[PDB]
Amino acid sequence: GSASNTILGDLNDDGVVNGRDIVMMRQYLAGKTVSGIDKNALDINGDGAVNGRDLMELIKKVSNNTS
Ligand SMILES: [Ca+2]
Ligand SMILES: [Ca+2]
Repeated sequence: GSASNTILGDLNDDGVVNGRDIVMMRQYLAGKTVSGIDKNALDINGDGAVNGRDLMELIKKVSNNTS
């Protein structure tokens, strides 16, 4: 996580909402154990669960800023 604790939208913890986060999203969503993920950063919509809603939020972030 960056300067907050966790950075929602930045799953690979690089400080930016990018297409690499999509990868990490999809890993955990598929049920993979993602080494080097910020597992808390996946809950982008802030519901407490890592779901496709967050994926859609991620797509929102990444489409806007950097893919
Ligand atoms: Ca990122
Ligand atoms: Ca969520």
